[PDB]
Amino acid sequence: ADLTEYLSRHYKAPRMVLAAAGGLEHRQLLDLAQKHFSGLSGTYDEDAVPTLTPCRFTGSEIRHREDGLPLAHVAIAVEGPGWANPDNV
Amino acid sequence: FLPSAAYLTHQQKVLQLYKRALRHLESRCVHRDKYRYFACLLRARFDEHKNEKDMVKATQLLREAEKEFWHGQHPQPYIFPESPGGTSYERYECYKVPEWCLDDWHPSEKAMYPDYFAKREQWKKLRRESWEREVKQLQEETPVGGPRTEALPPARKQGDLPPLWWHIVTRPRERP
Amino acid sequence: SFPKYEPSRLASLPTTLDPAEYDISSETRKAQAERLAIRSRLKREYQLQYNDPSRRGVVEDPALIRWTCARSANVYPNFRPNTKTSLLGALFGIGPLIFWYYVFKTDRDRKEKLIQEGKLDRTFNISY
Amino acid sequence: PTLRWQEDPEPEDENLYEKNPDSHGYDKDPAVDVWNMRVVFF
Amino acid sequence: DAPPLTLEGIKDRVLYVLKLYDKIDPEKLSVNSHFMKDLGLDSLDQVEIIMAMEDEFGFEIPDIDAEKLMCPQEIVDYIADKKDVYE
Repeated sequence: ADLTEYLSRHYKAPRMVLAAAGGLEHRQLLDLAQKHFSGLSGTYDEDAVPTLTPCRFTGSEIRHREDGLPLAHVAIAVEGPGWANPDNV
Repeated sequence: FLPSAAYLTHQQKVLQLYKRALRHLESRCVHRDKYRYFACLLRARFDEHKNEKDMVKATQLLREAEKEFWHGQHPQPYIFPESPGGTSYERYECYKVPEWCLDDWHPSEKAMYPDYFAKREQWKKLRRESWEREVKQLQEETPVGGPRTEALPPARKQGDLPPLWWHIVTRPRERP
Repeated sequence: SFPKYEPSRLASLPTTLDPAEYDISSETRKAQAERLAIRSRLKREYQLQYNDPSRRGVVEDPALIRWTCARSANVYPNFRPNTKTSLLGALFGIGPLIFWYYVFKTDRDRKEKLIQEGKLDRTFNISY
Repeated sequence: PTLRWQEDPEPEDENLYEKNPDSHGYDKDPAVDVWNMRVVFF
Repeated sequence: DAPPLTLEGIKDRVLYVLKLYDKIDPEKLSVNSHFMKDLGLDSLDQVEIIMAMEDEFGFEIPDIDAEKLMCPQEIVDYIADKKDVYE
């Protein structure tokens, strides 16, 4: 049931992207996409649209002490830049 | 939160936002023709991306639309004088006497109005005539154990009146 | 384009910018479906007991009766005197009483001292 | 399988009207009704 | 305060202010003819029509009832329910 609801809720046509690269023609891929992927989906079930709410970079620490290991792993991270800004560059 | 549907759809929600923004622009804008100009500008803003079906981008735009509505709404909306909050809002609810009463009168004062009480007697006989069998059987046969809606079906079966009509047919005139 | 409209204890948050009415899950619509089922059954029994011509008294609303017995006399069971209950009790009862006691002793001692001076403005002060 | 009782759902909520439409507030005997209105309103 | 109302007079007024609005045709505009199905104009201008009737007759109609007018005869039904337009 839950896998059914997940499949119906997310694997939907306006959020999926058929990408191809290599020795092929955009004519031919448009043709084959029209022959196969047409009539896939496009309408949500009960108007249950998922949406990205923004998230909160809290800033904190967790240490998992386990001395029966030969090496120690450390990660330290700071704020997110996102995607759009040239701060990414 | 509505009688028939369990919830309002997104097209319905976009439509109610449209009617609210248009109403408050009426309230904002005097002289009525510059109102007409700004209303078609608003309709143009809804024409800018009307033909897109990215439902998640649609609800993103709907959230920003609610923000831009609340930014520039009007303090006292021009509401009509029968609306909720209006100038009347059941003004004459004073003069709206229910019709289960009027029969606790005196037989002299009842004999002052003959024909209306004779026709009221045959109305009441119409009520008690087809109250039990047809109405109660259509409400205990055609619904499910859980009713799951509130619109009741009409009496398409054979004969008399559609079920449970007394306090809905017999409401007052709203201006006596 | 807005300061995003913080709510308060009074300024209620309207249904537009919830934004919980956007990330609709399965149990949200299941809850709205069952909630409409509840309102449907209650209006069904209400309209059944509301359009009866044999009906004489009131429709005998059970939930108002239930809330009346809740607010009136089902306060006291249950109740245990806790830290919060007792401290707020001894504050709200004895506090303002002892406050008014101090202010009345203050004004009465000032008045008795001033009339024991001999110079109260009793130029004529008959109706005591 | 459980009743705990034997009495009727009581009573019929008899409003004093619809049987003596000229009556005053109390019981249906129409002579003493006039006597009561007499004795208080004199 | 004496407005007189009747059936066919208000049917005339509703039909008249639908005829005055421009982007419909005055040819095939029956008393009971649809809005979306046959004239073909969309939902948004339909609610602008509902706005016109509200701005003419002096009372708002609700959004619960705004879904379901769809032709001028059903509009005259709902307004005659509002003002109790019978003798």
